Amino acid sequence: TKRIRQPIIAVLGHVDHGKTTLLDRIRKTNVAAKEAGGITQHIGATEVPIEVVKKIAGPLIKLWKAEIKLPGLLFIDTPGHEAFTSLRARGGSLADLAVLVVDINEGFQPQTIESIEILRKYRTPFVVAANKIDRIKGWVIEEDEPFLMNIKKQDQRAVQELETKLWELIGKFYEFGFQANRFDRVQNFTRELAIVPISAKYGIGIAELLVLIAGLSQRYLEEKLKIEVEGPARGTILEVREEPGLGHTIDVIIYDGTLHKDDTIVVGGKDKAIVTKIRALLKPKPLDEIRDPRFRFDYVDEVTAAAGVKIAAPGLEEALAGSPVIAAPTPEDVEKAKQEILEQIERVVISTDKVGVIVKADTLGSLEALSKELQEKEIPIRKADVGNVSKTDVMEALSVKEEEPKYGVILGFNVKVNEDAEEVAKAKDVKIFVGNVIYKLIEDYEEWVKEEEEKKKRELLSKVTFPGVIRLYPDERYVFRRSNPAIVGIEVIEGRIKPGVTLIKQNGQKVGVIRSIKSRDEFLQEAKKGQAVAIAIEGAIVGRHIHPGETLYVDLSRDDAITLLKHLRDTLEDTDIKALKMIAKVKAKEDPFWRAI
Ligand SMILES: Nc1nc2c(ncn2[C@@H]2O[C@H](COP(=O)(O)OP(=O)(O)O)[C@@H](O)[C@H]2O)c(=O)[nH]1
Repeated sequence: TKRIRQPIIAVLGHVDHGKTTLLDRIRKTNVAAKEAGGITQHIGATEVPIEVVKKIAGPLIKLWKAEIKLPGLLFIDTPGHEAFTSLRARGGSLADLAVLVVDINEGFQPQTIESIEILRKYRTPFVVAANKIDRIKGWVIEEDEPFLMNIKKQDQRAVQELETKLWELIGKFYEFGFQANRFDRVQNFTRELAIVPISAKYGIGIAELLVLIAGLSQRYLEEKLKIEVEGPARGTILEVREEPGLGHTIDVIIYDGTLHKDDTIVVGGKDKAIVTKIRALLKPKPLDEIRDPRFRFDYVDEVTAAAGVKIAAPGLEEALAGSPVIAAPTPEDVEKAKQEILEQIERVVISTDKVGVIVKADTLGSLEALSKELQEKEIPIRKADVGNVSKTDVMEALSVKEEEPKYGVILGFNVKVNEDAEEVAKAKDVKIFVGNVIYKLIEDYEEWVKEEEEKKKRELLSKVTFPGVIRLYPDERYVFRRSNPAIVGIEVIEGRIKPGVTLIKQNGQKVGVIRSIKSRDEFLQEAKKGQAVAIAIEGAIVGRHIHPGETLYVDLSRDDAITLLKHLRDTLEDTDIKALKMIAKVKAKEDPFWRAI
């Protein structure tokens, strides 16, 4: 029986930096060194036996200075952050070690920042791959050549560009508490971060990267890769499938023990534990035995150690991806597994009344990630729950909108908004944010905050009345209409004038409301000091209460005066104050508030 399993390796990195390309290159190095053998096929993963790793490296195996008793490496077929947030029954990432892929030319990017913080919160050891070193200007490319061999073909101009870009890499890594270095320059691999310049498109430096993966995983996970084949199986759901012929099945990576087609398992949902019995296990047939792409699967009796397997069983409809699968041989084992899963749900999901946002995600691991990314930026949270954005979320964000409009929003990560909820989100003006990555969904929300705050200022200026003094012309020649409405040529003495504003005399009597401001054939929305324009005044009649030559003042309220002097002070020019003080001397004869100008 087996002594030690293989480590489960995941691949992280920013989009287009070369995650899937590197995974593709490692499957290619499998066939070139396959050497007359069927390699254990997995559902959702690809195994690389150490016989391939050793012969691919050749004499470079000696760079690790320690024999590798591992049987192989199990690489996850789906890369990225979202795959990494799949967490075990013990809160840890199912990846035993990660590979951070960073484009050497593009450098550090948001998802690089995103993954590094996760790699530290999960305490996961990892290697950094400086990818795309072929786009270095003037680079000598040789297919499937180890990096230490390939660098000897380079000129000083190219090596300089590599050493310079590594320098910026290590600086960013040190800016996150990681001592980074080129791999052949690292002395202590447990106190330092190793960087392997690779070319995932041409296979340059893949030999050195696999040697570091195999070596590090052994010296970091010697003890817990030594699983007993015999123990019950513990796994993590990678995907939930409503298969056409197989019904509801879950794609799972088993990270501990042996799973049997007879086993009773406890499956993690979004709000409950699923106790069911396995009906059938399925794995891919040996690679040569495939003749129809529609029939690639065998019925298996047992899978053990690290294995990707498809589990067909009843009740898996409510199973949640990223949640654990726990085999339970006894009712006590069933009862304990139900506790660990619900304790995991109670620790992530939050339901409160505090004035905050509402967070919805696809899996538990990503829900905890975004909910704490918001806690980094000190954004309160009213609820975080796994599921699609329902109607009753919009109603809860509606109550938050009525309290603080800044937090009456919804943040959904990799989640589709319900049909019955999208109309409610527009009928109540509840902002919904849909995204696939965490950093952008926070930025889009924060960009919305800047928009809304600056709209709040715009609406305030539009609602306040500004001060202004005008004077009617004395000639009967500037009287264009004597009633309904009175249209008279004026000059604005001080401040500014605007339509909808009411006017008063020197004795503080309302004469009418300004219908429109007109200069030449044009219509204006305001007129500032020094402009001679014609204004229409509703309710006023020339000669009745207003007279040519008379000085008129914009009628202001105590609210308008307080707002300008204490909140909009930076918008008042010298003419605006003089207008305001001139109005206050008129309004002081009746209201002694204006004695404070
Ligand atoms: N020149 C060069 N291009 C690369 C390399 N690795 C990946 N690419 C290119 O990068 C593009 C997207 O990379 P991809 O692997 O899909 O990024 P991912 O989303 O992180 O998996 C592809 O068109 C590749 O051709 C490399 O080592 N050199």
